[PDB]
Amino acid sequence: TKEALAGGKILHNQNVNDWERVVVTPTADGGESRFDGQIIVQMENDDVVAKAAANLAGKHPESSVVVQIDSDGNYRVVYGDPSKLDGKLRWQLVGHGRDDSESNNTRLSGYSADELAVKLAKFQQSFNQAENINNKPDHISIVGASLVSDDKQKGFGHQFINAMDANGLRVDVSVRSSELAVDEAGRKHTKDANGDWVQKAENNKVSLSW
Ligand SMILES: O=P(O)(O)O[C@H]1[C@H](OP(=O)(O)O)[C@@H](OP(=O)(O)O)[C@H](OP(=O)(O)O)[C@@H](OP(=O)(O)O)[C@H]1OP(=O)(O)O
Ligand code: NA
Repeated sequence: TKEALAGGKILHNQNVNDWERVVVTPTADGGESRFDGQIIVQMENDDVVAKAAANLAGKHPESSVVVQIDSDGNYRVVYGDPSKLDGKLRWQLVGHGRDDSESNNTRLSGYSADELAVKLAKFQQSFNQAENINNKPDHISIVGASLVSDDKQKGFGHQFINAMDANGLRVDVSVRSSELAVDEAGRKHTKDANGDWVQKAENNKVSLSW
């Protein structure tokens, strides 16, 4: 059964050292990725979020690093080796989207688009300093429900791509206007107009670029 990343329970994003850690099970049918490595960034201490982050890493088990990061900016690596992060990198940000508006959700794991950009910019420098690694992403995949407007023209993803650039991270951003879930193979599902979970519905996502 799919569990949406659309909120519904209380946000717990503080004190990373007190978060659950879940097992990543490598799946062997992940195929090829354009990214040489990736960071899965788990943004809150919630079972749906933690499982989704672990399942994404399991799709590319040899080149994925999972980080948990809290409201104070403290982070820890819970899967993978940062030394694999060389080349064309993606970050997949995993959290619940919440706080609806005319342009859909306004917060991912409690963070506005501006706040999220600041957090990620600090994290890039902290991670690079502590791990001695350039983790600079080319692409951010926002793995949370309904973080761009239905027509794909407004909302969180648009404010986020600009705020990221303002904070020194020029990235492409993929983001979904619908509810979103991650399955046991690390593949994403969105909800269609009928409320049914589907895969590869390109109409539910947009890739914002420069
Ligand atoms: O090649 P596929 O097996 O079809 O997997 C794709 C691919 O991810 P991989 O890197 O794991 O191959 C996409 O990556 P892009 O190069 O297009 O960026 C990703 O898109 P996002 O990066 O935007 O997350 C997409 O996810 P989506 O379902 O949202 O299209 C995902 O497909 P799966 O969901 O089946 O893993
Ligand atoms: Na692929």
